[PDB]
Amino acid sequence: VSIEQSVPQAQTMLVERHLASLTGDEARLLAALSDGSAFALLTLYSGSRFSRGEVLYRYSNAGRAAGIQCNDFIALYLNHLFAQGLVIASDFTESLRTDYELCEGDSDFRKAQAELQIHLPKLSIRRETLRISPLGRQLWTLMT
Amino acid sequence: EQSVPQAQTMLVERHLASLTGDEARLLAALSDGSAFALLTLYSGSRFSRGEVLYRYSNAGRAAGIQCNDFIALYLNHLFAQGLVIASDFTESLRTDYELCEGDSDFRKAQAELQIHLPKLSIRRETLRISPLGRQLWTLMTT
Amino acid sequence: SVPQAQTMLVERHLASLTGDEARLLAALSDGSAFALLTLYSGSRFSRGEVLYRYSNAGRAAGIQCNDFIALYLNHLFAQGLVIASDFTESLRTDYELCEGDSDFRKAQAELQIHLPKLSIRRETLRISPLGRQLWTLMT
Repeated sequence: VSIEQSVPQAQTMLVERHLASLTGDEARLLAALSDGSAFALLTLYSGSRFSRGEVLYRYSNAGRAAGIQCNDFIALYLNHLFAQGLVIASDFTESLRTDYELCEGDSDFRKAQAELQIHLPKLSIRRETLRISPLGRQLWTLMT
Repeated sequence: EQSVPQAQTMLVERHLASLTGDEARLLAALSDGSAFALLTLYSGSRFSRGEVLYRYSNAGRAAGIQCNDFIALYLNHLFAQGLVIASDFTESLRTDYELCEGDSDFRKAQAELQIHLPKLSIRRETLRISPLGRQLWTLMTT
Repeated sequence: SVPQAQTMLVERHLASLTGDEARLLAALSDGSAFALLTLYSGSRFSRGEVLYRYSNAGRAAGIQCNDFIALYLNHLFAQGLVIASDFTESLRTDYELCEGDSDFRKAQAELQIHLPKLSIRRETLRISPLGRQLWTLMT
């Protein structure tokens, strides 16, 4: 028998694996989403608005309010938060119009879009809304 | 500089090392060839499903799950790690899909999601080990 | 001085990216494009999600263990570091070759049992903007 050091509970493993493993910037983004706040999201889809196909790239200005260190990595951060099931995308929010415009004007986003258009000629921007997912909320609650 | 044995160890580690007891047991069951009921919530309707928003299974004791509270989290992880697939509806899982659809946690997740995604749809699916899951299992058991 | 946030991100990948995946990213970062076969769900009521991907980038990319190509592709796509574009006429022979490879046909046969409308898409593997950015950070 060897139990002096404790094997962690499922709960603990879940929060270590999905939240403690986040980079500080990712964690700050999730924090900003945790009270239900919604942010502007631009999603690049492989096809046009009459046949969207798959999600290729995501961009937001939520990093600014969230206080992230390196806003240059926002698309990388969002890819991870989505891949991990921690956030969701929903439809356009009229009140975020100004934010979409700020995002669409960003030079890094425009660069990414131009790279993707070379080979995906029908690529389209879709204005969406970023929120915490049920799974992200469940994990957040376990952690707190 | 990385050797082949180190690549293999890194692959096994990165996909399999963080599993809970429940997940390790479920994956073992799936590696035997067993399949279980899966209920998936999609952001769009049946002709344009969009993105996966939530997955639920009543796998329970038969799959070795102690903590039914975390089944959506476990499925989320196992899919993210490429370890499992969702195949089509299986008739023989009929009564399990009914159990899933009745479940309280499932229904709550659905209602939350519906607030902001009103075209949301439910699909009955079948959870099985993926080809990558099978390869990794074998690499791991060497 | 490198920003903290950059170090954290780079370290994540240094701990999880294999030599072979690193070499594959590098080949792609040059602008190289490879044959990709994608098995996906062919039911009109599914999202048509990817079930398996295969390529013969192989020696071209400097892959030491071609046994692991499907695992590498799964990881590179999950991490958003590569994209799949349309069929490239130039790669026709490569597509024919991939379609006949053992590992591909085995995965295909496994999946076919349970996914009778299993479909195959011939596509082209390229780096994504995220892949360019990360690979630049890491190098």
